[PDB]
Amino acid sequence: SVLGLLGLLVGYLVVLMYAQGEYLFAITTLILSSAGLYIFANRKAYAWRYVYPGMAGMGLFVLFPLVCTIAIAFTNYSTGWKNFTRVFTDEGIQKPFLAIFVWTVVFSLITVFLTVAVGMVLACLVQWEALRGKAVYRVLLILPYAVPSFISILIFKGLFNSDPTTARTMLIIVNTWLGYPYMMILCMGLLKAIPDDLYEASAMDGAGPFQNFFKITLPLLIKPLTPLMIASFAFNFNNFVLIQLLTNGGPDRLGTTTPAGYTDLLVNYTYRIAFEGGGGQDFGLAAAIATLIFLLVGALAI
Amino acid sequence: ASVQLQNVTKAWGEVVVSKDINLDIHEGEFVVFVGPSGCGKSTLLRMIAGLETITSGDLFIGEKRMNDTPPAERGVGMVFQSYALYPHLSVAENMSFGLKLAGAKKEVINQRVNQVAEVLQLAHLLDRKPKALSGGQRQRVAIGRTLVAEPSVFLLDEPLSNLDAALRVQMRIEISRLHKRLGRTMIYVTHDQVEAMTLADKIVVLDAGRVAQVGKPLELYHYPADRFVAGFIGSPKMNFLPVKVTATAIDQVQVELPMPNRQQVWLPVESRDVQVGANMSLGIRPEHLLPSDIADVILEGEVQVVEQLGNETQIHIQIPSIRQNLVYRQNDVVLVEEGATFAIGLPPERCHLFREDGTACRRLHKEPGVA
Amino acid sequence: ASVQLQNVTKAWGEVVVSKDINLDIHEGEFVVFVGPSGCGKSTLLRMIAGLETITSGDLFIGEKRMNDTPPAERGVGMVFQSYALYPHLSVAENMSFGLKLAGAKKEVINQRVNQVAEVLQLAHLLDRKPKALSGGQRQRVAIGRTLVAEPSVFLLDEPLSNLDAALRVQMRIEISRLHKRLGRTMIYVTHDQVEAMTLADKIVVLDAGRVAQVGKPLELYHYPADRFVAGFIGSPKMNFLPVKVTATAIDQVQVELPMPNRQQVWLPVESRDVQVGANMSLGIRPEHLLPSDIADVILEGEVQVVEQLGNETQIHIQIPSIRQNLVYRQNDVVLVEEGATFAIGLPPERCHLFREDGTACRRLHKEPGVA
Amino acid sequence: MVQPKSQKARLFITHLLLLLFIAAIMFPLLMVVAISLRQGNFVEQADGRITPPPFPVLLWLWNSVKVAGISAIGIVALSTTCAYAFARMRFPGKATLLKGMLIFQMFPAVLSLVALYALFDRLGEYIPFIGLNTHGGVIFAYLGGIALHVWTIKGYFETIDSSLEEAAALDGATPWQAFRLVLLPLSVPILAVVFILSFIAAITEVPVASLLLRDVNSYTLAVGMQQYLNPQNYLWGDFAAAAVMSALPITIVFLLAQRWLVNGLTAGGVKG
Ligand SMILES: Nc1ncnc2c1ncn2[C@@H]1O[C@H](COP(=O)(O)OP(=O)(O)O)[C@@H](O)[C@H]1O
Ligand SMILES: Nc1ncnc2c1ncn2[C@@H]1O[C@H](COP(=O)(O)OP(=O)(O)O)[C@@H](O)[C@H]1O
Ligand code: VO4
Ligand code: VO4
Ligand SMILES: [Mg+2]
Repeated sequence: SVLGLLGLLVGYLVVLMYAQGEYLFAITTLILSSAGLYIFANRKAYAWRYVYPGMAGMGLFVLFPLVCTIAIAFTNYSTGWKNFTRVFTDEGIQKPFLAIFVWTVVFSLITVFLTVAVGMVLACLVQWEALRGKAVYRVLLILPYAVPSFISILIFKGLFNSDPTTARTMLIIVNTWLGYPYMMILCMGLLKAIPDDLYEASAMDGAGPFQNFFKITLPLLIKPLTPLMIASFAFNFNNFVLIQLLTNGGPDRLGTTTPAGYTDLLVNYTYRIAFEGGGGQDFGLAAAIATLIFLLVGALAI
Repeated sequence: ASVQLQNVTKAWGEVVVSKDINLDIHEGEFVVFVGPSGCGKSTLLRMIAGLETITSGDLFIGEKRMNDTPPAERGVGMVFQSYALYPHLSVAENMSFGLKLAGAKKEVINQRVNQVAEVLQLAHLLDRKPKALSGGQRQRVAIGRTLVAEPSVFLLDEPLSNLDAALRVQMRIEISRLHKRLGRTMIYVTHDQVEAMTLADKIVVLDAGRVAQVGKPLELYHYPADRFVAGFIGSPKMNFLPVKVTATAIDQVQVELPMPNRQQVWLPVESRDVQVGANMSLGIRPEHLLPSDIADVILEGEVQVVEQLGNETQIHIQIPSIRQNLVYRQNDVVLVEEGATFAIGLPPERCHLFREDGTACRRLHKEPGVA
Repeated sequence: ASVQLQNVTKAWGEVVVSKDINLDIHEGEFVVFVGPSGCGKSTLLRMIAGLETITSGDLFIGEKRMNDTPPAERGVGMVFQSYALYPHLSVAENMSFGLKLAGAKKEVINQRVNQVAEVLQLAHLLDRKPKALSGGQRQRVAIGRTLVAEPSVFLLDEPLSNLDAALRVQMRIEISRLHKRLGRTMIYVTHDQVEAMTLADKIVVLDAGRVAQVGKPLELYHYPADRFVAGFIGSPKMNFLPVKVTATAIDQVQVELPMPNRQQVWLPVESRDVQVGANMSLGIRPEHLLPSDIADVILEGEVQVVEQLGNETQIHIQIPSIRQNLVYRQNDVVLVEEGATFAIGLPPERCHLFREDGTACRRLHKEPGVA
Repeated sequence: MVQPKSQKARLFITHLLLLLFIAAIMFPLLMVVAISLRQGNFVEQADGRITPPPFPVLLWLWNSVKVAGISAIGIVALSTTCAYAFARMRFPGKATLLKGMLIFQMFPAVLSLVALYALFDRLGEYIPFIGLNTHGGVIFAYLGGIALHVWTIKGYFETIDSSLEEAAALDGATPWQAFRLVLLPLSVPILAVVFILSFIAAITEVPVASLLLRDVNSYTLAVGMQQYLNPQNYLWGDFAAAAVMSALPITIVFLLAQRWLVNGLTAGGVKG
C-alpha cells in the first residue's frame, strides 16, 4: 500500500500539469507514473521491475529533449516540411557538404582505430606482472583526462608556432592523445575478466607475447568493445560547443568555413547557417540539420 | 626426450606437495602416474611442463636443464584437466591452433586436423564453439589438439574421464597406435586400473607428494613393496588382516590368524628382520580367494553385502573377531542372499606379509608374467 | 518427488538432441542414466532441473507441470558436470551457501557442513578457495554442496569422474547410505558400469536423444533389447559374428556359422519373425566364452593382442572368417604370446541373436538372478 | 619457470618505450609552467589575499567532487541493475530496447542546451530535482541517463560463466539474492572501471551549464574555469590553476578504485 500512496503524491502533481496547460508534460508524467506503479505492483514483470528506473532516467535525460528538438525542427521558432525542403535544396553548400561528411567519417574511423589500439596496448602492458612501476605508470597514463579539454588546445597552440594536411594530422593526433585513456580504462576492466587458463594453453602451444596477444587478447576484447567502438565512433563523428580551439580560422580543405574552433566534423562546416539558429536564431533550421545528421549517422550505424 | 627429475620439491608456502621425487624416464617410454586424489600428479605434470615453478631440485629434459626454460620453449604439450579450451574458436580452430602458430601451411594442417577429427569420431562437430558441446566432446577436442600438435613429450592428464567404456577402449587403442608410430616419450595420469595396466612400460605411484614405488604393471600387481601401494593397485582393495608372527623359518614366516581356532599357516616370505611376536598385517587379494572346497584354514563368516556385476559377484563377509569385511570375487552370477553363512580358503602362496611400519616382506613365489 | 516426462523433445535449431522421451520415475528410485558420449544425458538432466527449456512435451514433478516453473521452486538439487563453484567463497561458505540462503541457524549450518565434510574427506580443506583445490577435491566439494543440502531430487551429473578406485568406492558407499537413510529420488549419470549395476534400482540407456531400454541392471545385462544396448552394457563389448539361418524350430533357431567347416548350432531363442536364409548377427559375451578343453563347437583362431590386467587376462583372437577380433576374458594370468594359435569354445545356450534391424529375439534361457 | 628467459630485454624495451610515451604525452600537459610563472596564482587560489571568484579549494573543488561522486554512485547502481536485467533475464521488447537505447545514446549539445533549458524552466514545481540553479537537482544525480555503462556492465556479465548463478538459482536463491551474492563480487572490476569513467565525466563536464543564474557562489568547477576564460582579457595564468587542482580528485579516485581492481576472480570456478 506504500507504493500506492507515493503514486497519489505524484498523481496530485499531474493535476497541476493539466492546470498549467502543459498537456505533453502531463502525458509524460502520467505515463511514467502509471508504468512504474503497475510494474512494481504486478509480480510477473520482474525484469521490467529491474529495468524501469534506468529506462525512465534515460528517457527523461535524452529521449524527451531529443524529440523536443525534432519537434522544434518542424516549427519556425523565430512548419512541417519547408525547412527540410530548404536543407534538401541547399545547393550552395551541398557539394562541400558531401566532401566534408566524407572527410569526417574517414577521420572518425581512423581516430577510433588508433584510440582503441593505443588504449588496448597500454592496458595490456600495464597488466604485466613483471612491470615494476605499474601504479605510477598507469596514473601518469590516465592523467591526460585532468584537463577539461578546453585549454589543452591552447597549450598545444602555444607550443606550436598552414599546410592543411598538417592541420588534419594535428587534428587526428590531438584526438588520440585526448581520448586514449578512456579505451585504456575500458581495456583494463575487460582484461581483468580474461581467464588465465587459455594463456596457459597458448604458452603450451609455443605462443610468444605478440602472437599470444593477437590470438587471445585481441579477439576476446574486440567483442565486448564493439558497442563501445560504435558509440565512440559516433562521438568522434559529431561534436558541439566544447574543445574548440584548433584551426583558428578557416583551413578551407573542402571549401569549409571553420571558426577559431576545433572539430570541424560537419558542425563548424555549417556553424553560420547553423549554431545559434543559423546565426540569426533560425533554430528551426538548426534543429532540421541536426535531425538530418542524426538520421544519416543512424543509417550508417545499422 | 629423456625426461628426468632429481630432488624436485614443490612448496605452496609451508605445505609440501612434492618431496624428493627422483624419477627417470628414458627416451620414448610410456609412463603412467596413478595416485589418490590430491597426491600431486597435476602439480608434477605442470612442473615438468613449466606451468608452475620448481622450488628446489633439477628437472632434466633431453639432458638440458629446464628449471628456468620457459614453458613455450620447453617443447612439451599438455592435456589440461579443464581442457584449456578457447571459447572464441570453433573445434577446427581449437585443434589447428598449434600448427597454425608454428608455421602454418594451409594444407598439411588441414589434412592433419581432418585425420585427427576422423579418428576421434569428431567429424560432424568440426565447426562448433566449445559452448555447444558435451564434456566428452570437450575432452576429446583437447586430446585432438594435443595430438595435432607434435610435441616431444605428451603430458596427458586424465583425458578419458568423461567417456563411456567403448569410447575409452577406442581412445586407448588410438593412443597406443600413435605411441607405436611416433616413439615419443609420454606421461599419462589416470585413475583407471585398466588403462594403467594396459598402457604402461613403467608406473609411478605417488602418495602425499612422494614416490611410493616404480615398476612394471605386473610387478606392481604381484610384488608390491609397500602397504599403501598394495592397497592402491587393484580395483577392489585387497583384504588386510592383522596377525601375529609365531615362528620364522629360513625362507618362510609362519603366522597365527585372529580367528578363534587361531590356526597357523606357513607363508613363503622373506624371514629377515622378522621378529617373533610382531603384529604383522596379512594381505590377500579378493580374486585370489578360492572357494571352501580346498583343505585350508577356511575363513567361515556371515554375508553382509552382495554386489551383482553380471560377469562376477562380489561378496563381503563379516568374519567374527575381524573389524573389516573380507571382499570375495566369485566368477559369473552366484545367488547368495544377505545374512547367510559363507566360507573362503586362503591361498598360502598368494599372501603378502606387511610389517607394522607399512613395509612388505618380499614374496618368494615366482608369479607368472614377471621376470 | 516423482519425475515423469511425457513426449519431451528438445531441438537446438535443427538438431534434435532428445526425441520423444517417455520416462517415469516413482518416489524414492535410484534411476541411473548411461549412454554414448553426447546422446543427451546432461541435456535431459538440465531440462529436468529447469536450466534449459523444453520445446515440446511436459515435465511433471510431484504431479504438477513444471515446464514454466523457475528452478528455485522446483526443489531440484543438481551436482554439475563442471563443478559449478563460487570462486570468491571458501569451501565452508560454498557448502553452506544454500543453507544460509534458506536462513537456517549458524549452529545447524556448521554441524551439517562438518558432518558432510567428514564423510567426503575435506576437513583440512574446509578453509580454501576453489582456485587452490585439485580436480578431485573440487569434484568432492561439488558433491558435498548437494549432500549438505536436502533437495527432493538429486541430479548427480558424473559425480565420480576424477576420483581414484578406493575413493570412488567409498563415495559410492556413502551415497548409497545417504539414499537409504533419506529416501529421496536421485537421478544418476555415469560412465561406470560398476557404479550403475551396484547403485541402480533401474537403468536407462539413451541413444541419440532416444530411450533404448529401461529395466533392472541385471535385466539389461542378461536380456538386451537391441544391438546397441547389447554392445554398450558390459565392458569389453560383446563379440558379434554375422551368421546365416538354416532351420527355425518351434522355439530355437539354427544359425550357420561363417566358418569354412560351416558348423551349425541350435540357439534357444525366440523363433518368431525369422525366415530361412536371413542374415542375422550372433553375439556372445566375452566372459562367457568357454575353454576349448570341454565344448561342442570350437572357434579356432590366432592371437593378436593380449592385455594383462592382473586379476584377468584379455586375449584378442583373429578368426580367418569374421573380420573382428574375438575378445576373450580368462581368469587369473595366462601366458599366451602374440602370433600363437588359440581355440575357444562357443556355448550355444549363452549367445544372443539379432536381426538386421537391430531388434533381438528374446532369449529362452532362464538366466539366474533375473526374475 | 613461468618467467621467460631474456626477460630483462623485454622488460627494458617496455620500460624505455613507456618512459618515452609518458614524456611525449606529458609535455603538452605541462600546464604548470604558466601557473608557476608567478607563485601568486596558487590570485592565491589555495590561501591568502583576495580572488574575485571564490576560493576554488573550499567551494568549486568541493562542489565538483560532491556532484561527481554522487552522480557516479547513482550511475553505477542504475547501470549495474539495467545490465544485469538485459544480459541475464528475458522480457518482451528487449532487443528493440537495446537497439533504440544505442541509437538515442548519441547526441550533441546543439540540441541539448535549448531542450534541457526548456525542461528546467518548465519544471518549476517543487521536487528535489529542482530544474534551475540547485547544485542538487541539475547535474547532481541527474547525469544518470547513461548507455555506455549499461552496455559495458552487460558485456562484462556476458563474459562471466552462467553456471555459477544457475547453481545459485538451483540452491533456492531468488534472482536478487543471486545477483547480490555471486554476480556482483565476481564482476566488481567493471563496477570500479565504470565508477572511474563516471567520476571523470562528471568532473570535466563543461556543457550543461544550467547553473548560470547563480554564477559566482557554489557551482561546478568546470563552469568556474569557463567563467575564468573571459573575452576581454583572456586571462589564463590563474585559470589553469583550477585545472591543475581538478587534476587531483581524479587521481585520488583512480587510486581508490585501483585498490579494488583485481584479476583471476573466476579462477578455478568451473571446468571445460
Ligand atoms: N548448445 C548446443 N547446441 C547444439 N547442440 C548442442 C548444444 N549443447 C550440446 N549439444 C549437443 O547435443 C547433445 C547433448 O549432449 P550434451 O548436452 O553434451 O549432454 P550429454 O552428452 O550428457 O547428454 C550432444 O551431442 C551435444 O554435442
Ligand atoms: N595454491 C595452492 N596452495 C596450497 N595447496 C594447494 C594449492 N593448489 C593445490 N593445492 C593442494 O596441493 C595438492 C596438489 O594437488 P592439485 O594441485 O590439486 O593437483 P592434483 O590433485 O592433480 O595432483 C592438493 O592436495 C591440493 O589441494
Ligand atoms: O556429458 V557426456 O557427453 O560424458 O554424457
Ligand atoms: O585432485 V585431481 O588428481 O582429480 O586434479
Ligand atoms: Mg589433476
